[PDB]
Amino acid sequence: GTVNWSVEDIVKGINSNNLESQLQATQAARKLLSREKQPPIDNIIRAGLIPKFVSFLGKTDCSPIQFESAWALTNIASGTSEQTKAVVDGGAIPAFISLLASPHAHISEQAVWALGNIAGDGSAFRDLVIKHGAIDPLLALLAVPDLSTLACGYLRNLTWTLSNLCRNKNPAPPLDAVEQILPTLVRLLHHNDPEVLADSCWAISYLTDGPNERIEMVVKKGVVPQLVKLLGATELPIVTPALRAIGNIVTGTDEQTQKVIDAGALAVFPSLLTNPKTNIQKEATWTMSNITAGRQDQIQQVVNHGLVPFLVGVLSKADFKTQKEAAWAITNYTSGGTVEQIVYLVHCGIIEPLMNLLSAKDTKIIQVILDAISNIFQAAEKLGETEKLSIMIEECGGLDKIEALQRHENESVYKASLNLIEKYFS
Amino acid sequence: TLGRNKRPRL
Repeated sequence: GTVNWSVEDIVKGINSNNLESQLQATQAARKLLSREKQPPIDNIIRAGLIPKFVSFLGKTDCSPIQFESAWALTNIASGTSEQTKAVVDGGAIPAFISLLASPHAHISEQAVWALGNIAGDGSAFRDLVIKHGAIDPLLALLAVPDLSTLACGYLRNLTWTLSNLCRNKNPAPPLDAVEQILPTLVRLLHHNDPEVLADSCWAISYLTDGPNERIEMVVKKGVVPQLVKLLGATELPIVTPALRAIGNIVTGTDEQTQKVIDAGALAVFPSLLTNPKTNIQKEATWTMSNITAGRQDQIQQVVNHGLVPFLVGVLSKADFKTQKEAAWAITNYTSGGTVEQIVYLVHCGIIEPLMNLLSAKDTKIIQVILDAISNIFQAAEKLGETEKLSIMIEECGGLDKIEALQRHENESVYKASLNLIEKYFS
Repeated sequence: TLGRNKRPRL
């Protein structure tokens, strides 16, 4: 019936004075736009069909054409920012928000989806969706005693669209919109479906990606323990956003970092720092670096959980970017730690993998490492054991690499190197 | 869904 029409036939049907002919043509458009290989989005836009679809969204008397037009417009809005803009410019936003009230759940769902694509374009369309009043009717759809009574596809779409209203920066979402949405995110974060949980963690990870005030809004809602629990999930689509959220939170104040520690996050990091997915290992090492930048009692909890040998491990062998995060974790540790903690770090074997990384072609990591070596030499000075440390660096081949760096290109490198040789290797 | 910012309905 409606399989593989031409754009010309769709146009002729939508321009007929016959609601049923329009409905068949609109469904044909939906099927064209639903095919996976090169949907003719631009031809549909050039044919002037968007204003027609938008008007069909408002035909309460004909719910099937509401659905078909909602689906067609959803897939146009899923394209480039220029294609999403065409949908917005046709007035789709208020029309989709009206459809959130629809008594047909498959139509309400499609309006949820479309608004997610529009909001997902970026900050401007996200805030415009919010200004048109989308948040109240979206949250109303979740005002049930038990989320389990909703179809899980429906619930996944809602969670995903909410996550897009939490997404993006410059600017971040309006504070009052974030406060409005957070209680529902907290509830969704306790729902058993893996996809809902993942999308909820993504939303939280967006909201914690910013200044300390934004982090605080989230931490104050009490979700850190649930995030730590989700950090231990077996589904990697859950672990990835949960870990990103935890990592964002520990970029905050030392008190916010402490709530991640108190919730038990450090117990999960033996697995995360050896995780076979390179992105998880990198994000976990980054997170560790922002914990070793904290107080001495927080460094001490990293020590107590046995995580220093795991940092030595990733420094010794991992993807290069992970190793660079490990280098940072060590430079922060040595910068803020006590003498005892630095002594312990050396006893765990940090020196050799640290030197081995001076061979790398990345001048920033060379700076980070040289800074770490100075910090350790300073702790040795305080113990009068500068010489044991010089001997240890020399035996593993580190001296060779440091003089090689006397004649390095970057100026910060060669001045830090010379200083080290002048002072400790005379 | 997950971290996709846009997605069509196939």
